[PDB]
Formats: sequence, structure tokens, C-alpha cells
Amino acid sequence: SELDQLRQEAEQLKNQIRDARKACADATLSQITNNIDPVGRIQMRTRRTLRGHLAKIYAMHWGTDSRLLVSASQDGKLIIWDSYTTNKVHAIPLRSSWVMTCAYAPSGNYVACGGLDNICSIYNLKTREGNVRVSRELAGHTGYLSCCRFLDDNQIVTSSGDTTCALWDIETGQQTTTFTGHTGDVMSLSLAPDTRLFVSGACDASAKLWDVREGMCRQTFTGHESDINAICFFPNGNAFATGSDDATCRLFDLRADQELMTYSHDNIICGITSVSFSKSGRLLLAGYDDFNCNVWDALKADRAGVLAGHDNRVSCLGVTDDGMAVATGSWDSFLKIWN
Amino acid sequence: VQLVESGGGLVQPGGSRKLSCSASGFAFSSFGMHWVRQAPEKGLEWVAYISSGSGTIYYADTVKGRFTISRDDPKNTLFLQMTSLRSEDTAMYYCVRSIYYYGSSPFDFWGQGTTLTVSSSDIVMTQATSSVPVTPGESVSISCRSSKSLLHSNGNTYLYWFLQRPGQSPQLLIYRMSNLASGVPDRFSGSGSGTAFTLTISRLEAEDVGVYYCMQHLEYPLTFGAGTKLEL
Amino acid sequence: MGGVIKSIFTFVLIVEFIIGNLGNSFIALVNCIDWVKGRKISSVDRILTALAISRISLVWLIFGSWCVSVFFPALFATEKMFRMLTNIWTVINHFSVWLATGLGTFYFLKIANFSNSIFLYLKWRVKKVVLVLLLVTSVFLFLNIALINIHINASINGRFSSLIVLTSTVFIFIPFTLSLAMFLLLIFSMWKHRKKMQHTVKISRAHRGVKSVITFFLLYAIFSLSFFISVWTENLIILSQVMGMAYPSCHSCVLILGNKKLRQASLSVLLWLRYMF
Amino acid sequence: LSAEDKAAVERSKMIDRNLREDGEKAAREVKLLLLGAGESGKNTIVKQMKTGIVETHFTFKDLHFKMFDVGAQRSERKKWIHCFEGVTAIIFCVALSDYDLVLAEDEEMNRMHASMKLFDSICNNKWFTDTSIILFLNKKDLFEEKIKKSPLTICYPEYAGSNTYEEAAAYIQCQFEDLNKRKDTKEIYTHFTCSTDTKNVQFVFDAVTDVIIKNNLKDCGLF
Amino acid sequence: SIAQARKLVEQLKMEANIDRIKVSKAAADLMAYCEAHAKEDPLLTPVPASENPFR
Ligand SMILES: CC(C)CCC[C@@H](C)[C@H]1CC[C@H]2[C@@H]3CC=C4C[C@@H](O)CC[C@]4(C)[C@H]3CC[C@]12C
Ligand SMILES: Cc1cc(C(F)(F)F)nc(Nc2ccccc2-c2nnn[nH]2)n1
Repeated sequence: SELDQLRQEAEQLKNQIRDARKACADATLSQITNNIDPVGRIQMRTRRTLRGHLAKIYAMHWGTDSRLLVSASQDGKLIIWDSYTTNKVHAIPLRSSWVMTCAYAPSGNYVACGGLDNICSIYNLKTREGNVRVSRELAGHTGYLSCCRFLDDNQIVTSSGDTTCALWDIETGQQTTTFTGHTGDVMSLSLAPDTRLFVSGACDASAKLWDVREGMCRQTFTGHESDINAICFFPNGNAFATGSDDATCRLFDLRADQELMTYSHDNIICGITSVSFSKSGRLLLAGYDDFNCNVWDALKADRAGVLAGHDNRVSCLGVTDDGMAVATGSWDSFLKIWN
Repeated sequence: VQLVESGGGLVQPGGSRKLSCSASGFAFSSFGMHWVRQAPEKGLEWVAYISSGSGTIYYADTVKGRFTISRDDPKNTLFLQMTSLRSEDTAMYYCVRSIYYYGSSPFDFWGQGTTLTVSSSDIVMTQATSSVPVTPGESVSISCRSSKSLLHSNGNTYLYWFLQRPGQSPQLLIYRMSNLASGVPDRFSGSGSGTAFTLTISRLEAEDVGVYYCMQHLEYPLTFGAGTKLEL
Repeated sequence: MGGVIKSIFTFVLIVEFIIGNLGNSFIALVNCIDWVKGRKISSVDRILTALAISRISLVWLIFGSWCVSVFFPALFATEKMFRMLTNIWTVINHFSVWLATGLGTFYFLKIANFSNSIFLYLKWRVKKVVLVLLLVTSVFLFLNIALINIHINASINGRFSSLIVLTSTVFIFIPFTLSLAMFLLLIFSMWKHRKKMQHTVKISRAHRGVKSVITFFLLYAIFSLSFFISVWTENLIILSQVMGMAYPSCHSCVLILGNKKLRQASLSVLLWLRYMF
Repeated sequence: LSAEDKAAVERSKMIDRNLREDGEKAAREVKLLLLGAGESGKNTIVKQMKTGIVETHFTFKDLHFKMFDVGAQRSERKKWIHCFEGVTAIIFCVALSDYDLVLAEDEEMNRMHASMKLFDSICNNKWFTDTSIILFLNKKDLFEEKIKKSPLTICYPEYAGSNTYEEAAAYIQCQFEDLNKRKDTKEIYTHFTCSTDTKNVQFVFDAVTDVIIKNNLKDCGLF
Repeated sequence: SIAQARKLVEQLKMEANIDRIKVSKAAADLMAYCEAHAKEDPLLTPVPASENPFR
């Protein structure tokens, strides 16, 4: 009775938002950018290969200086690299070796890691002693942490597999905001450049636009047919790209509240592990699990290059702040910097 | 963090004496160690250096073949064995820690000092100013000049500034050119290009009066400069 | 009687030259193709390709010696060529047979399971042990070159192949007996483990490899023992060139049948050879 | 290179040496993933052999064991089961005293059928093609005391056999081992345990020595 | 649940009261951004080896 009425109301609201997003769909992004100049071929080459990890890489993150990057691997290690000279600054031994995410603070004073222990551990790099010690162990999640991103030296947004994203206060150790709207496990995070709102791709084939201060979901994006493993904003902050297990990448517009372009090929039947945009937003770099990364034209949905060179599944990739280099991590325990 | 060193005293010329430094408060194994001596009226002078893991050992030309530097990592102890002492070795000896990676702050902590008394192709860092009369609340620009260009090809200018208060060990202010050290107030600043440098203090209290030293870390043997005293 | 035996041994030497060239070229080629085409190379595969290169060098050395002896007997009769061929053969053969013993030591240390402290000390340092084994057993090479050159000088002062062959055959027996002892110790370890896994863990191997190694060890050694027996107590040059090519030619065929990678590569070669034809 | 650059290179070399030593020490260790049902009983196994996941460390006859328990992970296991792709063995604990029972959540499957479905999912996974499984059949005393009253026809209706302890236990073991679709690159080790018995660590030691022998043969290229 | 269904209805209402723009506007805006930073984008237009930090 009441449940049937609520289901009918939900179906009516879903049809209303579908009709509203259909009414604002006069043209398509492929048709508008059909008369722009295509980029020919992006031939990137491996400059530095970072060796030293002994198990599979699950996460890497760049620093804001575009030189220092941190990597996480299942050997219980968190290596901070100097990408210019290819040498190690720090080797952090983790209490739990089942790391699934890593983050680099914008100030560079801290790094984060987490995984199957359901704990976001924050490490102080710049101590009076020469070691890197654990600052905090944020423990309030039920499931495994999938992604963590730093807002400042005191705030960090974590995505977990217990169908929950959380915002933490590091000094207190408690969580201030609990983002609860999903249905499946949240697998990816992306912070906007202005650091006020973030998107989260989960296992219900949905991406939700959250508000950091308000704590409520603003938009829901339902175009995929499988588990979303990767998410990343456009540099403008008005769009983002998703990478799922149905071998497709999709670009979603925040203001139009729907999907603009699908980055798919018939020769690809394998999922996407990591996505990242270029500095200009023209190139979308997606790391697949057919052992290589594919460079996509973000305005024309055409492949511009292939970053072949990894012997196993490319699990993590990131583009620097200045856009000079792309570092790809994979399950063959190697990090390669492309330029 | 404290480096307490003991030994020395009154020794006859031609004898031998071992200087030991005890470290407590930091990871001793991950820090390179230095010995810096200072004559009773003169400035600082580098003596030796032992790397982390004891793989790289360097000596000054004055004490080469007669001084031996070693570390005891499980016991957190640093040793300096001296053989064939002269009257030129009469100095106060400091143990200095220094870590080396990207963005590190070498020469950050200095030990207390041991008074040793003995009975009777290098970069020349020049500080022409000496004993400048300074009133508080003003701005002081201590200048340093180098005989070689300290700007390396990697964009790093290895110029180190130190402040020695009277009766105290010297303290690092600026490690690389325009890089303020931890615990140093923002009034200190440093700038330069190539061989000419300056250290600018915006407004100064009675805390920052002493002898200001200039050091290069471009290549060994790490020659200092004669200090510029600031008196009230 | 002599001519037909000489022709039979010439035919045998040509057949085993072809077999050794094909087998060792196949091993080294497959490893080189998988090295250039972005694929992993194991340490066993590196020892195998070193053995393949050494055995190509040895089989081409002995066939070139036979070709020089047949085409230019006047050049072959000189003592300078005699000393040069004997010294180059003993150096290359020493390194080849000790690489085979190093591969056997790798197998024994990696596979076998003993509770002794010294065995575990060598077991967790397999690469260091095989490298130290290659370095230390060069005193055998130095003493071999010493006695061979002493024999050459005494023969030209007083062609004493009836002792040169014996010296070389003794110097090949020490690594062969070492590898046989390691093989029998690995078999004893596997039999003890198999009996342990039938009395405690009742619920739960490459037998075709160990059968091939056993049926090669039995043949090889008996021919070696016949060879030595005969020599100790006219076609000696051709017979000894035949006997000196048997291990580098046929043990590579044994090594192919017993490595998964080389067996898979041989199967794919047969497959595309039947498909192209 | 400057002096500080050379010292940074030396620091990186020391870090590399420490990483290599830790990697060799970890490679000489044994990793086990412990799996089972909620009512199957795994705490007695950990007690005999000694949120988030639980790591249990114990040393038995110069072997360092690492046992990982992922039973508290109430998430989609398809998103983290590849983290255990490199593992020496999986320990699957099945109580055979709950063939007559049913799940506390809902009645749509038996407890033994749920254990069989989990075994079929884990054994035939794409990440565990060459990973051996050690199978424990826990609570044999309750199984002996319950097979007299309740027959095994309730769980498996196509049994048609003697209702004794040994034949029923062998039929349960055969039904669990018949779900191994690979049967050519992995082995299943089966043990019958109970609470008043201290022999399970020996069984795990023997099975892991077998797995170590097979892995060494594979690394030598003989398989 | 009544509250659970109402919560879904609330989010659906959140989507309902959203100024969804034309795909044309979004497409043009994205094209403009890519064109604007196209020059300041080392991966798109490769920098010379003198100014390349990774050589
Ligand atoms: C393990 C045993 C059977 C291996 C037997 C191989 C040895 C005895 C063989 C293989 C190669 C042979 C040599 C090859 C060529 C020559 C040149 C010629 O002037 C006769 C002697 C000499 C120097 C041979 C002597 C015998 C030799 C050294
Ligand atoms: C194909 C195969 C299988 C096996 C094994 F299954 F038993 F492990 N072992 C070997 N080889 C050896 C092992 C030990 C010592 C010496 C040899 C050796 N060296 N040369 N010939 N045999 N080979």
C-alpha cells in the first residue's frame, strides 16, 4: 500500500528527471566537435622506469611539485620516489600489507594509505627524527578503503567498500561528515580543483556528486552497465570521466546532468582500472587490464595513442600538475614515466 | 634530540686521544655525521664526515692520514680517533648530523662541544664584513662571496647559513639558498645568484646577535667562511 | 674392416653434429626470441642458454677439427695446431660440463628438502653457490691445462693420445659424478617426501623428466666407461671425436624434453611446420 | 652529480638493500588464506594453531606461517579476491555437522549446499587456478552423534548408501572434491578434525611442504 | 522502508530541481577549455628536449 505508493512516486520522479534531461539534449558533443582539428598521434616514450617494489602496485599519487610521487604495493611498502633522478626518498613499512590506495598531501608533509584493514593511516614525512612515523589511524569504516584524497593537512575524504564515503578530521581522529547514498561498494574518488565537492564511482553503475560542507548528494549519473573502478574530474571542474568494467569510458557534464560522450572500442572487451585527464583536458588517459593504457581524444572519442609497455594489468596512472609527465603503475611491480 | 660528546682535555703534543659522541633522540643510522672544530679565537673548520652505512668517509687535508672517524650504530655512538696531535688541533669539536635526500635540511643539529687543549682547489668563502654595529629594530644584510659558482646544473645553489650565539653551538638558519629551516622565524631570508649572496633580517631582537657563518656544500672539503659578528 | 668402421663413425659424427647444432640452436634461439619479444627469462633459462652457447661452440669446434683433419692433413699434423686444438677444447669443454653441473646443482638446491643446517645454508644461497662453484672449480681447469701441456711436451720430446684421452676423460668424470650424486640425493629426497605424504597426509611430479635423465645417464656413462676401458687397454681420432660430441649433442635433446618452455616451443614449431606445409 | 646528489644516491642504495633483504625474508614465508562459512567454525582452528581482516602468525618447525582471515569482510569479494592471487594455499573449513541444518538468514539453501557453492566459487576462480586448497572437515564428533538419528538423505537426496560414519564422511569428501573442475593444476588436501585434537598444524605443515615442492618444480621449469 | 523510499524520492527530487543545461552548451564549454589549455599542455604539443624535465 504505502510501499507501492512510494515506489510509484519514485518511478514518477525518475521519469520526470529522465524527461528533463531529455529536454536539454538538443545536440551531441560528437556532432558539435565534428569540425574541429583532430590530433594526429600521441607517441609517448618511457623516460624513467621506477624499480624497487616486489609485489603488484595498487596505487600511485603525484605530488604538487610534479617531482615526488608515492606508490603503494602489497609488499607492505610505501615508497616515495624522486622522478627526475629515479631514486628513493623514503620506504615506509606498513603495519598491514593489504594496501589498496595511497594519497599525497598537497603540502607534501603527509602521505596516506589504506585497504583491507579498514584503517586510513597518515604518515608524517617531515619529523625531527629521520624516520617517517604514523600520525593517525582513522578507524571508523566497516569495509575496505578504496580511495583516499587529501583536502588539506587536517582533512581527508575516504571511500570504502561498506557503501560509505567519509570526511575525517585528522587532529581529532573522528569523522565529521558521512556521505550515505550509494548501493554498492564505492571504488573511486576525485576531488574538484576548488576543493568543495567531489564525485564517487561505485559498484551500482552510478556516480554521485557530493558536497563536502553540506554532506548531501547533488546529482546521480547512471549510464554504465558494470562496476565503476575509476573517476576523475575535467580540469575545468564542470565535468568528469568514469571508467567501468564494461570496457567503456564516459564523460559526464555536471550542469547538463547526463552523459556527453562514450569512449569505447570494439577491440576492447576488458575493464578500465584508472582514468586521468591531461592538463588541457584534450587527452583522456585510461589504464585498461589488457596490459596497456589508451589515449583518447576527449572531444572526438578517437584513440590517439597506446601506452604499451606493461607486462601486467595497469592498475594506477596519474598526470602531473604541470602536465609534463604521465606515470603508469601496473601489477608487474614497475612504474614507468611517459613523456 | 641531543648529541652529547665527551672526551678531550689536556694532552701532550704527539699523543693520541679519542673523542666520542652519544646520540639520543633520533634515528642515528639514517643520519650522516660530521665533525666540525673551532679554534678558541677563530671560526669553524670542517674535519671529517661519515655517511649513513659508513660507505663514504671524507677527511680534511689538514687531518688526512692522522684522524680516524667511525660510528657505532647499535650503540648510537660516533668516534673520532686522533693520532699525532699538534698545537693546531686545539679547538672545540662539534658533532653535526646531516640527512641527504630531496628537500632535506642538512647540518640541522649540532652537539655541545669538547674542549681539546694541546700544550706547546678549495672554494674560498669570503665574508668581508666583520663586527657590524647594529641597533635593534633595523635591517641587516650580511654578505657572502664565493670563489666558485655554487649554482649547480640541477638548479640548486648549495649555500648554508649558520648562527652561533655566544656560549652556544651554532644553529642552522638557511640550508639551501632561500630555504628557511625549521624553528627559524620568518624574519630571516636569503638571496643570491652565482658567487654573491646575502642574508637579510627584517627586524632583529636581542636573540639573534652572534657570529653568522657561510658554508658551501657544492663539493668537499666544505670550507666555511670567517664569521660576521653582530654586536648590539 | 677399418674403412667401413671409419665411414660409420663419420656418418655418426655428421648426424650428431646436425643434432647438436639443431638442439642447442633451438634452445638459445627460443630464449633469444622470448628475450627480445618482451617476455620473462628465468635463471634456469639463463643457465640453459649459457649451456646452449657453450655446446654450439664445442660442437662447431670438434666438427671444425674434423674438417681440418680431412681437408688439410698436412696442416692437421703440425704440433702447433695440435696444442691449440687441445687447449681450446679443454677450456671450452671444462666450462660446458661445469655449466651442466651448475644446472644440476641449481636443481638440487632449489628442489630437494633436507633438514641439515649446511644444506639449508646452501639452499638459501643458490645463485651464490653456483657462482662460487663456477669460480672455485677453475683450479681443476688449471691443473687440467697443466697436465695436458705436460703430456704434449713429453710426447713431442719422446702424440701420446692414449694418455691425453685418459686425462680428459678423468677430468670429465668429476663433474659427472658430482651431478650424479646430486641427482641421486634429489631422488632420495623425493622418495622420502613421497613416503611421508602417504602415511601422514593420505590425501594429495615430472616422472617423464627423471626417466629421460636416468636413461641418458645409463647410456652416456656406459659408453664413457667403454671408451675409457678400450683406450686404457687406428680409428682413435675419429672415434674420440665421435665420443667427444655425444654429451653436448644428446644432452641438449634431453634438456629440451624436460623443460616446459622448450617442450612448448618444440610443439609450436611442429604445429606451424605442419600448418605451413 | 653534486655531493648531496651522491649522498642521496647512497641513501637510495641503502633503501634498495633493505627492500631486497625484506623481500627475501618475505619470500621464505608461507601465506595462507582462511575461508569458510559463518557457522562452519574457524575460531577453534585459529585457537588450535596459535572489523578488517585478521593476520595470525605462528612458527612450526622452522617455517613462518601467515594466516589471513577474511570472514569479517562483508563486502563484494570480487573486488578484493585478486589481492590473494599470490598465496601458498587456501584453507577451507567446512563443518559436516550441519547437513541437517539450514541458514539463519533464509531457508533457500542448506548449510552444506552454501558451503559447496562457496567452494565452487573459490576453487574455480580465475585467480586461483594453481592454488591448492586444504580442506578441513570440522566437528566429526557431532557428525558421528547425529548420523544415527538424522540420515544424510536430507542434505544429499541421491545418496543411496550405508548410514554409518565412514561411508557418509567419504561421500561428503567426494562431493566436495568433485567440484574441482580444474583437477590438473591444483590439489585438494582433506583432513577430518575435531575440537579435542591437536594434529591440524602437522597436516597444514605436510600440505604446505607439498605445495612448496610443487612450486619449486614449477620455478625450475620441470612442470 | 517508508523513510528509505522517501529518501530515494528526495534524491530524485534533487535531480528534478536541477538546471540541466543543453548538451550543446556543455560540448562547446569542454571544446573551449581543451582549446584554451591546448598550448599549455605538454602531452598534446610536445615540448623541446631543452625544457623537458625527463630526458
Ligand atoms: C667423457 C669422454 C668420453 C669424452 C671423450 C672426449 C675427448 C677424449 C676427445 C674429444 C675431442 C678430442 C680431441 C679433438 C681433436 C684432436 C686433434 C687430433 O690431433 C687428435 C687429438 C685431439 C686433441 C682429440 C683428442 C681426444 C678428444 C679430447
Ligand atoms: C628433467 C630433469 C628432472 C629432474 C628432477 F625431476 F629430478 F628434478 N632433474 C633433472 N636434472 C638433475 C637434477 C639433479 C642433479 C642433476 C641433474 C642432471 N643434470 N644433467 N642431467 N641431470 N632433470
